[PDB]
Amino acid sequence: SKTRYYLEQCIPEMDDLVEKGLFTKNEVSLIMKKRTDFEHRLNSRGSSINDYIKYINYESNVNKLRAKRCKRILQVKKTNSLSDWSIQQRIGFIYQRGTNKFPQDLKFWAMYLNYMKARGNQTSYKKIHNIYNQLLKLHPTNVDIW
Amino acid sequence: SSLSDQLAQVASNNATVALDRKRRQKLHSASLIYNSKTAATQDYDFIFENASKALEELSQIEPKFAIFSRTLFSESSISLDRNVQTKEEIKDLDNAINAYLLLASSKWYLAPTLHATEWLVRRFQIHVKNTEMLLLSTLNYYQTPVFKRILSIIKLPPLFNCLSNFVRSEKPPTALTMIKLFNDMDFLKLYTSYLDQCIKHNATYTNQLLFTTCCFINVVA
Amino acid sequence: VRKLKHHEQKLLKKVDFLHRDTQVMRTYHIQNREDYHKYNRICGDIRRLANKLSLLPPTDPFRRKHEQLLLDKLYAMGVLTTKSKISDLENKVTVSAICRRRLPVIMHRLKMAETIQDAVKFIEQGHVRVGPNLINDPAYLVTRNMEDYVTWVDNSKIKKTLLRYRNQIDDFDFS
Amino acid sequence: NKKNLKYQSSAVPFPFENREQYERSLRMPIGQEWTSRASHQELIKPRIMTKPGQVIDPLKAP
Amino acid sequence: PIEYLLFEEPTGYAVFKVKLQQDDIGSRLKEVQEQINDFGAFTKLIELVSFAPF
Amino acid sequence: MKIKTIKRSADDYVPVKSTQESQMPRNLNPELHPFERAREYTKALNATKLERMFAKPFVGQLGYGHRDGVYAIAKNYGSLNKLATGSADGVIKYWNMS
Amino acid sequence: QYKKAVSSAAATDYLLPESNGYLEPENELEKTFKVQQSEIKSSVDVSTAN
Amino acid sequence: HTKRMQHVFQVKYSMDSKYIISGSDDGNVRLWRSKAWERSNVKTTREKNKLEYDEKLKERFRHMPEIKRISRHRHVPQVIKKAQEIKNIELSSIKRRE
Amino acid sequence: PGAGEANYDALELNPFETKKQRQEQEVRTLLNKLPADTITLDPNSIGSVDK
Repeated sequence: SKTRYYLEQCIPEMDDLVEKGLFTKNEVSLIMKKRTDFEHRLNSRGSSINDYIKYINYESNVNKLRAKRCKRILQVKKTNSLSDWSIQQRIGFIYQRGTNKFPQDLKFWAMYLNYMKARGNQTSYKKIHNIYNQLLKLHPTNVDIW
Repeated sequence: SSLSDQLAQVASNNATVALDRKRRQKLHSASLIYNSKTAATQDYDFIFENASKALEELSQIEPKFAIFSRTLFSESSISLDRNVQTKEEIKDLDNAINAYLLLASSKWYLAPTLHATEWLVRRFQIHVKNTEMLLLSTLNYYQTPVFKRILSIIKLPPLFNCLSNFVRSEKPPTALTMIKLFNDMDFLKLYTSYLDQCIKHNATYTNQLLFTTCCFINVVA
Repeated sequence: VRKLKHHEQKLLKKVDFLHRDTQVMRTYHIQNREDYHKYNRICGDIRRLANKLSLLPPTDPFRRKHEQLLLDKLYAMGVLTTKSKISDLENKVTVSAICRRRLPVIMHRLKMAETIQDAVKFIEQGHVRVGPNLINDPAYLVTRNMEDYVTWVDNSKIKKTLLRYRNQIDDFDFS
Repeated sequence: NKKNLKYQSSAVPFPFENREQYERSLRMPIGQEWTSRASHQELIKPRIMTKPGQVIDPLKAP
Repeated sequence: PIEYLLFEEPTGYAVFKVKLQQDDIGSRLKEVQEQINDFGAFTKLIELVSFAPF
Repeated sequence: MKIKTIKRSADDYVPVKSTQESQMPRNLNPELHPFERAREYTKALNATKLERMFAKPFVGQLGYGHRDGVYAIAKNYGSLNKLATGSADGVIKYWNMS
Repeated sequence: QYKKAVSSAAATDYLLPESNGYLEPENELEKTFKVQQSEIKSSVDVSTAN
Repeated sequence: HTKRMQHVFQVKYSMDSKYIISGSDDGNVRLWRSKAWERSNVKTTREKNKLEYDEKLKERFRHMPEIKRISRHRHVPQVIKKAQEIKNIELSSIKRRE
Repeated sequence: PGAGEANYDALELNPFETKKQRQEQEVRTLLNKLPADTITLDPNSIGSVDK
């Protein structure tokens, strides 16, 4: 269903990643097994911020492994590919989904903000603005947030 | 040998394989601390974090459990599955779990041990794949809710039919019933082997030895 | 299959390859669906004989003799009680008439057993006899005269207890 | 092996111009079982689409 | 064209952003009234945006 | 002699939780999905049958009507509730169609 | 349009869930048809052996 | 068409394109659905996709004889049926004398 | 080692079927059963045109 939508949306960067010589077919397939597990856990009812957080953490570790893999296997700081921003785009997507589902969790909002600010080199001044607008609207009486 | 018997055999072999959702909710609902509902709803991550805390407390109590933290209590231990490993690795698992039960027979009055063993039940299905060792481990605590719950969730090997009549009741098993159990002659050989193992590993303690010797006395009586 | 919903009924109104038979099953307790179908086929056989003999020229000694033969034989079987009609033959020969001729029902109206199921249980346990010889299978249509000479087997607990209650037991006959 | 008329079509439906256009589109299937999800969507996306309760002004551009 | 709505509550004010518009002519119909009752469809028509507690 | 077989992880196919929604593997192998034309033809035919049994045009009328037959109608091109009708009686009404 | 469809099918192929199993020699002296069902059961997974 | 609607004198199609208003000289302003199916409720995405798939499939197979027979069978008042066959007769007559 | 096809397709055949999925799918196939006479030598002979 909607899980199928998310998985197929994930395919093309996987294609690029295997195409460039830095991930073997089997490794990528294992990556997708884990992806599908996470996707169903989020989509199915009863999910929780712990599920969103673990999904993020797994993807972040995949990103680190990909970076070190491209550093080692071909000694390039950054491949001019689709993947190199695709993983972080998906992390941003996860953060947005989690916050649209549980707008209560201050800890998750704050992880979102810390991530986006820390990666702030490529990010948007405007994007920090949007996150803060949405958060303030939801929790106006949190002087901590203000 | 009737086809019904042969299929009963194959069901025994495939006792622990969850071939569909209903059977999975059974095998996962069987648990030591939580009732059926919450047991069926919760997850390996939650169970495992509780296990990590509990076993850390137990290791603080005595340093032996660290090896189990290394080999049966890792995130890799969250990952692996009993069913998709080969026979050799199955035997390795069995040896490790038997050693852990031997250690843990000594602290069955600690909620830490209760939680850690709950992990072990829920992830490696000891309460089906190896119940003789578990029962032999906890037999001397026979007046305790922990043992009542083990009976409630266990499937009874043919030697323990007395406890079978006391499953799912409300009153604890009685000394007379335990004496019938020991009065069996095969069960005596079983328990002899268990004591031999305990001695060779130097893991014996008072309460256990008290219960053993009192049962032997009443057997001859 | 699933008590399928309204629209799919409308598309598939006839896809079920999965109740007078059951009504008689409950009212006079005949043994099986195949038994009921047997009785129906018997009735149909009689009907078609009526039709074809009627098609035969009514002014024929052969046809009229064979008609009287059939009707007499049916009367002797005791499915029907009259003799003077043929429209009787075309109408009132029913699975009901045959099943009330059935033995345990005969036991019940003649009052051997208080219920049809008790009657059938007694036939199984082997306590009844018709004339000389006893009967084990309930699906036993009893002829007129024979059903008049039904009773218990000798030296059975049932007759012993009946006579005991009457205080008319007589051990010379080893009743 | 004479083909069957009842399941034989009748005339090229509208959105096509030529019999061969028609045949090739029939070669390509729509259903969920034969295409990925994204392709299935964009194949079944209808030509004109409207938002539910809004008023549709006539277009104005120069 | 109903972009937002305001809803007062004993514990403060809420403001919702209307996402879709139920059709305006059909409003008296069994189908749209039922979707107001059901919760699944109301979420499709409305998402909360703000909430100021007293 | 390196060998392996199809091994399934029931953990992967049958979820540990009860609420978690089991996964549906899909394989778009054409020889795995056998009938395209006949299957899609019957889906389309069922679809038209359902159309015929769902066609219910009339949705309702506007109040008690006009006394003497309607001869002028004008929708409001701005809004969407509003039309204006007028009758040979001489009486014009402004309807809220919501 | 047809080409877009089949490219989509290939992407689904990257997304498949599993992998076929095989049997190969590694060598030239020994041949495949010389293996025995006992050997396979010993060398493979317990679920399959069951 | 209805037994209670007569001499349609005015028709207006609605600014959301969804409905039709018809003023008729029996004094009534009826209003109808533009496509006789499309209920006005909001539809879950799964259902919406299934419905669009329905429409695409039947546009594809529109001209197959079975589907055409079924989706063109619409019931019409006897006056219109008879008038239509008469009008066809007259056109054939004109055509062959020509 | 290599006899059966490792990865099946849930929409057609599930080795894992909860009872409700099985019965629902049974009604599904019952709706979409193909007509008996559609069986021909070339499963595409439905599409073409003649006048």
